[PDB]
Amino acid sequence: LRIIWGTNVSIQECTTNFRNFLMSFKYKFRKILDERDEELYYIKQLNEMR
Amino acid sequence: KGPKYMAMLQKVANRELNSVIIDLDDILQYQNEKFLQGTQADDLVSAIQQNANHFTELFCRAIDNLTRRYFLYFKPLSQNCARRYRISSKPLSVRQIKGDFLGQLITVRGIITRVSDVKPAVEVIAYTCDQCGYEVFQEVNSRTFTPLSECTSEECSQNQTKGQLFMSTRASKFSAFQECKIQELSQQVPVGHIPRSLNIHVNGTLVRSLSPGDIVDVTGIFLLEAQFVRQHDVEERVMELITSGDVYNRLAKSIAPEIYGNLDVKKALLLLLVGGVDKRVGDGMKIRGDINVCLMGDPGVAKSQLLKAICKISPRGVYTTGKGSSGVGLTAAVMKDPVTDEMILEGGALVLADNGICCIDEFDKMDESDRTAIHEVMEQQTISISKAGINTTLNARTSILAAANPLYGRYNPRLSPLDNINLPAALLSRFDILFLMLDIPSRDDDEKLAEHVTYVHMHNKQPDLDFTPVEPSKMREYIAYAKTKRPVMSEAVNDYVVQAYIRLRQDSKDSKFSFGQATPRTLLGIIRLSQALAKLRLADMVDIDDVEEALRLVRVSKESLYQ
Repeated sequence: LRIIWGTNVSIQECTTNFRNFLMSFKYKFRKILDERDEELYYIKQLNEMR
Repeated sequence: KGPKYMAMLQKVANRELNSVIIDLDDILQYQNEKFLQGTQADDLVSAIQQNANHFTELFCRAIDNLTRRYFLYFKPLSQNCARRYRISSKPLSVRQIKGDFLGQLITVRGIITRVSDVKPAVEVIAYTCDQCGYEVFQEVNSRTFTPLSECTSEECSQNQTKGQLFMSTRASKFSAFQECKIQELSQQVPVGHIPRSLNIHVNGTLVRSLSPGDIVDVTGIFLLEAQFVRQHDVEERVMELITSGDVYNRLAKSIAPEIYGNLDVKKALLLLLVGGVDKRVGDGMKIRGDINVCLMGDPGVAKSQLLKAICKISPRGVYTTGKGSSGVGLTAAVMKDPVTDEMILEGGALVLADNGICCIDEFDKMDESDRTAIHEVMEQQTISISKAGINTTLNARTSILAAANPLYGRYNPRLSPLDNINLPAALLSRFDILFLMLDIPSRDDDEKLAEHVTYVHMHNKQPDLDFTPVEPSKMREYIAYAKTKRPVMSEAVNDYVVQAYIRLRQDSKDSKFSFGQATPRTLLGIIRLSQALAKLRLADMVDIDDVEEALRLVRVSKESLYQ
């Protein structure tokens, strides 16, 4: 458990959850952020820009 | 709720506020509760008053029993809590400082002319290292400091290596610092002396409680580190002035008795310093409730004496001039501060005299830059600027008294008054009352002026008439008591006002002795003078007697040209 002084951010845990969000995200804000087809919203853009 | 200080600690634990206010009234009540139960008091109010800088760092740890989420501040007890149970909070002048009060809590009363912008001043400097990880914190106290490049950690002392340190602008604690210049009050300064200034250094949440152009009571320690700010026998003295009969004429002939006659000009000066009624429509439009009087005359009669007597009797009266530093003495200019590296604004003569009489001697000797700023506060109540450095809107409610002379010194009967007066139509069209104080040599009337000046030069006493001249405090109290009155016009005076206005407009709308025309601002000034006449009679209503006096006043103000 690595803790920077005055910071509540761990490196490896945030690294793993950022990778878990980046490998799996399919329009969840359209389902639970409000009351208002696609697949791999971040894999396609990252595979397109390279 | 219940224990209010613990509830305030719960509120700061809920993270909704950042300011802590401690009063001495709770301290006095806790001292009374401890003294009535036979316990030892061990006085706090005689110990908080001296050295509050040690107490704000000592009681803060007791509340706590770098990580300061809140800000601690104090406030003193009032005089009502001082007379009860039988000082510490007296209204102090800056001439009443004595030198030895450096470290007492003082409550100073005064106007504020110079204010600065809110700036972040650091309190503790945070340094971070990558070699050890122990972030260090140093505390600054002065205006300047030096960077601690050498490592003073607990791991680099027992080491050969002394690796580089960096600064953090995020972990460092800052404070909203602001400097201000408090000035001495006008009637509290002694005879002949000038109102000197003093510096107040504020920090934290009090940083936006000081807007310039106001009167304030500042309570703080004297190093000035402010803690709390606020802003704003007699009946026998007003009833004995009322009961003598003919209150208006007595108050007219009482002020400035060292001159001869001119009861009408100085009667309108009485209505000028009483002010009138400020009207608000409540829909985003404010009209003036003020009068502005011109004194155009030839030399020989006294002009500076009436002006000096009006500024000496009325509070916040500031004497001005035509040339000199007047261009910067009517607007806010910019200058470099000699105590710190910043630019500050210097205020003119219209900002220290906020609510009162602003007088101008030698009105035709000024320039266009003075006239464009005088006409702007003459029309409405706010100063607007568009130069580089400040772009604010300054509130100002002043009454303009002006003293002027014609083009060739004295008057000219072969010349028209539009050609005799060099001022443009928009300037005197806004001027509701212009007094043509013209001197005419005579055989009988000149002897009374000569007898009066030899009588006042023989001794300081006034002529033996069956009337006593009233002192400044009594009519100052009468003006302050009459200013709270709000008169309402009736319908019977309304039908006289509209008929006189229709007849005056038709008569005004173009020859040799003519000057100007009838405007609606003159009708509003007639309404304001009628309100001032009803305010001087302390009535809630406006009768028919005020309008017939005001029309007689405005017609005899121009009737002296035929002599």
